[PDB]
Amino acid sequence: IIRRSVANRFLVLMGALFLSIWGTWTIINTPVDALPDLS
Amino acid sequence: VQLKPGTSVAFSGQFELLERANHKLKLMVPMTLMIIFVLLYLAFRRVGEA
Repeated sequence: IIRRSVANRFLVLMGALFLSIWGTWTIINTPVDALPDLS
Repeated sequence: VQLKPGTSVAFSGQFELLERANHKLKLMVPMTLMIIFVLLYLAFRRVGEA
């Protein structure tokens, strides 16, 4: 069910690179805090 | 130029927004170009053609 997925390894690599870059970006730009509003 | 107690200085103008705009596109234009590569060799399945 994933044989068609391994036959295009290059697309998977490009998608993984895009995802890694997007994740690094959102992590660099995500707001961080501690004990958020809970009252 | 000395400063008097109770005085502040700041800068502004069009230039400011530019410092962002270029940066922003300088961050995205590459990725867009990559979106071309991945989508280009789908008809050829080889990098040389793209």
